[PDB]
Amino acid sequence: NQLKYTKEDLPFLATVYTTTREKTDTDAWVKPAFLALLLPYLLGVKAIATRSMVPLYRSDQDFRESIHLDGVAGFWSLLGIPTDLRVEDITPALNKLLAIYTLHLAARSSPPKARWQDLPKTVQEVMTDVLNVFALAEQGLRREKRDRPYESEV
RNA sequence: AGGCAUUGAAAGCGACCACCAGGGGCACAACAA
Repeated sequence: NQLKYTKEDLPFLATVYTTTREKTDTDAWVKPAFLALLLPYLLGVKAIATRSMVPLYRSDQDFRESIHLDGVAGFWSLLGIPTDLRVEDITPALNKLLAIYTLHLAARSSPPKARWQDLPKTVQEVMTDVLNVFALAEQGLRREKRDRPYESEV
C-alpha cells in the first residue's frame, strides 16, 4: 500500500492478520491459506497460519518445515495438500491452490461475490476424477449463457 | 337311366430400411451452538 515506517518496532515476530465480512470458515481461510504459501515464496520466511494468539516459537530445527496451517477449512484436507510444507513443496501448493481458486471462480461464482462457501464441492469433484475440470468449465459456460468456449479457454 | 369319373402340376414371396436430432445440470447451503 525510502522507508515510511521508521517509528514502528522492528518485527522479530512479524505477524499479519486477515478480516472477512461474510461469516463462514472457508471464506475466512481462503486469503490466509494463500498468504501463508505466498509470503515464504516471495521472501523466504517461515509461516504459521493459525487462529491462535499464542504461536509455535521457531528455532534452528523447528525450522524443518517452511509452513504450518493450524486447522484449515476442509477444502484443504479434501485437496490432500499437506498442512505442513517443506520449502521445496510451496510452489506445487501455490499451483494447486490457485488452480482450484481459478476453477471455482469460473463456475459456482458471480463477478462481485466469489461464493467461497461452495469451494469444498469444487475441490471434491476435481479430486474424485480429473475430467471434472471440464465439467466445471461447462458449468461456467452455462452461467455465462455461452454455448461454446473461447479458443484460449480450451 | 345307366357305369364311370370330382381334379391335375408348379409357385409359397422378392427388394431395401433398422433410426433421426438435441440436451447430459438447474438453484442455494458449507457449518450451528
